[PDB]
Amino acid sequence: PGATLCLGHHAVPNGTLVKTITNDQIEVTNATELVQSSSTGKICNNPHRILDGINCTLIDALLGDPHCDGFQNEKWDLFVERSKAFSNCYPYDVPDYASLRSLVAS
Amino acid sequence: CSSECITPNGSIPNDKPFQNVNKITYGACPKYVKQNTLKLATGMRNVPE
Amino acid sequence: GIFGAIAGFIENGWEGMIDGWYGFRHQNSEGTGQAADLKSTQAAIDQINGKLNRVIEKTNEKFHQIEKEFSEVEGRIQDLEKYVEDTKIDLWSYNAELLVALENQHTIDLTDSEMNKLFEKTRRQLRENAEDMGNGCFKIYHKCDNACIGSIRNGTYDHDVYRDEALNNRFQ
Amino acid sequence: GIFGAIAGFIENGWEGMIDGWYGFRHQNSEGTGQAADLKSTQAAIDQINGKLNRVIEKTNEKFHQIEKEFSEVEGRIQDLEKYVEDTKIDLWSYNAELLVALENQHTIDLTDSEMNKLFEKTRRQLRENAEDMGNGCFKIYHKCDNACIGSIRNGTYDHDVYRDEALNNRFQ
Amino acid sequence: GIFGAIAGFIENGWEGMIDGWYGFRHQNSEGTGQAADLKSTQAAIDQINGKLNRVIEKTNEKFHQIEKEFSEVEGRIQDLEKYVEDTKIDLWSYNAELLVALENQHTIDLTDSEMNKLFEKTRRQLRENAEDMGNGCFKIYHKCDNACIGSIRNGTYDHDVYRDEALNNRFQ
Ligand SMILES: *[C@@H]1O[C@H](CO)[C@@H](O[C@@H]2O[C@H](CO)[C@@H](O)[C@H](O)[C@H]2NC(C)=O)[C@H](O)[C@H]1NC(C)=O
Ligand SMILES: *[C@@H]1O[C@H](CO)[C@@H](O[C@@H]2O[C@H](CO)[C@@H](O)[C@H](O)[C@H]2NC(C)=O)[C@H](O)[C@H]1NC(C)=O
Ligand SMILES: *[C@@H]1O[C@H](CO)[C@@H](O)[C@H](O)[C@H]1NC(C)=O
Ligand SMILES: *[C@@H]1O[C@H](CO)[C@@H](O)[C@H](O)[C@H]1NC(C)=O
Ligand SMILES: *[C@@H]1O[C@H](CO)[C@@H](O)[C@H](O)[C@H]1NC(C)=O
Ligand SMILES: *[C@@H]1O[C@H](CO)[C@@H](O)[C@H](O)[C@H]1NC(C)=O
Repeated sequence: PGATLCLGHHAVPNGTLVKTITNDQIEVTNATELVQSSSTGKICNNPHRILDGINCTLIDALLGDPHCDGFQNEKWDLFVERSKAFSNCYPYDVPDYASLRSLVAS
Repeated sequence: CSSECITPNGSIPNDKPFQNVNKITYGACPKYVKQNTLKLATGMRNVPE
Repeated sequence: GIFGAIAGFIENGWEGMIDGWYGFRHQNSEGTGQAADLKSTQAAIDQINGKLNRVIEKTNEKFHQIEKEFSEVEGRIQDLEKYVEDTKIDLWSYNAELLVALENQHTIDLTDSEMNKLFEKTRRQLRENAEDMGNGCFKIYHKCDNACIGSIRNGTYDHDVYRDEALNNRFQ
Repeated sequence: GIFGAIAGFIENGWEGMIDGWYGFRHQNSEGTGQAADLKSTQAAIDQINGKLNRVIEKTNEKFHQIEKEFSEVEGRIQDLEKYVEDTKIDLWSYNAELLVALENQHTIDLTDSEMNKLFEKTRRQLRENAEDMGNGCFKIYHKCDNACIGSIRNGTYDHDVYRDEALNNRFQ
Repeated sequence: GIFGAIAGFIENGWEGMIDGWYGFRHQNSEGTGQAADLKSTQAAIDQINGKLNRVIEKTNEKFHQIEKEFSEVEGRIQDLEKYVEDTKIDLWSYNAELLVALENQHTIDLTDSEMNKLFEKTRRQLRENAEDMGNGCFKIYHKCDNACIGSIRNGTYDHDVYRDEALNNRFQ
């Protein structure tokens, strides 16, 4: 006449595999993903002020290429340059274009 | 919509510490890494019968 | 695990324990039953949450940076800009890999620890009234009904009450 | 801690132990007293000093570098110089954060270990002459005066001397 | 080590054990002998190999990069290129140093663990038929010939067979 007392721990039907120091794949009861790998596909207009350049590069809105006149005096947190942008004024070049676009953008 | 972190692919959530979406980012963003997945264990060893 | 309890001297886990991470199963005159141990479950969970809070923690905020994609071949300065970004990404990739691997090793070890702590706390409670059977189970050498089992789980089991009876059964 | 001694089965520490990190308190026919254990105190300290020497270790020496403050807007090349420094500082900031957190987890665990090692060494010394009472204390089932207690702390306690007496008291 | 077995309660290792990492030595009526324990040897080794596979793992592949040696003094842009490389090398140097130190601490601790797991598995097998003598050795209180010792190493030793005999010897 006596009893038995058993010590134990839970398991689950659906464990997941994780990586350790000594083991490339070992099974735990749960884990969480630490790498964001998907996007909704859209740029959110809050909380940063997004200015869509549409047909215009920053430099063209700067100089005032006529089709870019809508951008006069605009402010932005993030200026979005689209691949379909085009120039339509006097043909020009900017020495250190990258630097001018940088400092204005900033 | 509202989101702190922007990438050319669109906005991404920032609950996680890393991201595999784009090395280019604006705002409060997870740090960009080469791995597409890193799982952090949140329970003990699963040992069924 | 580093203590040898989970996936060690305890053969396997219990899918039927759905209200705690650690617990007791007993057999006695009235049958068999189970119960979760809250305080060890909470210990494991708290540590794991501590570790999550440290990691899910606020991402840094960066704004204007360098460019990382280029439409024309330029040479020296673009070589540098690319090498700089490629060097940062590799370093961060390494960090993330090491982090996850260290944390996971430690998570598996700490949960092993808790199982082992609970066992040892139990062994101590029973004193000379029980023997360790080697598989995580205690043979208890006295009549031990549901309340008695209950007192072992509450931590109010008074071994002196059962001592003459157990010693007598153990040594014959 | 991962062993369950400090902030576990030992309720609390002793502010009155001022000459060691670990030690014994006893109660017997002549009263009560305390003493530090030197060898476990030294073990904890040595490890901790090892870890300090590794960290307080010689800083690297750098001389001429890049500039890090700028009075004029310049564009591409200054963007790079800033991004380079900002990337290094974040990486080093991360390292320092991780280091301190790992070391601290390990420091708390190793000191827990030592407490637990000392206890186990003691349990082994006493053999069948004592029972573990669950709170870090041993009930000793024979008359054990100050010298006897002293021999337990020296490691020269001869359990066979007290065995017939203890077994008799333990089992009745 | 964090468990206190290797370089702890086991005085020293055995150069004569050449067919395993852990094992048993026995003394009985027929003499003395030794044998390796395969399953604990394999546990230590497997973990260590896991850790080697993670480290000896495929190096990254880089091709065209920046230049790192320079024959003329140029100023600002070369300052940057040098600072970039010097910053990466220091970060990687740090990583490599930390890695090796963490792994080594963990390697010494895990092998300590295994020794301790094997001991505890043995203590459990023998139940009330043996006492721990404090130095890693079990005094067994019954006649225990080579096959009996063999059953202890196989894990098929039936303590109930020897129990009346051992209890009688232990308590007198
Ligand atoms: C897997 O692990 C995570 C992290 O411990 C768990 O998710 C949390 O669960 C709580 C309580 O239900 C929620 O309130 C939290 O918001 C969750 N945190 C996170 C990080 O998402 C979850 O319990 C586990 N999943 C399963 C199926 O058990
Ligand atoms: C975000 O955008 C980048 C670049 O537009 C995408 O990366 C491309 O992935 C495809 C398929 O895997 C490759 O063939 C391309 O060469 C990649 N381009 C670059 C520049 O790396 C990426 O897939 C997008 N991310 C998500 C998850 O939508
Ligand atoms: C941009 O360019 C195309 C071609 O000129 C035109 O059809 C479209 O209306 C322009 N978009 C806007 C919004 O101005
Ligand atoms: C748990 O402890 C309480 C309070 O001391 C006691 O009333 C009860 O009997 C114990 N539980 C069981 C199931 O015996
Ligand atoms: C400590 O050991 C020494 C040397 O064997 C012995 O003389 C002494 O009795 C022991 N200490 C006490 C307080 O008994
Ligand atoms: C090991 O176990 C086997 C199989 O049960 C048994 O035949 C044998 O007696 C054991 N070994 C020794 C040396 O006794």
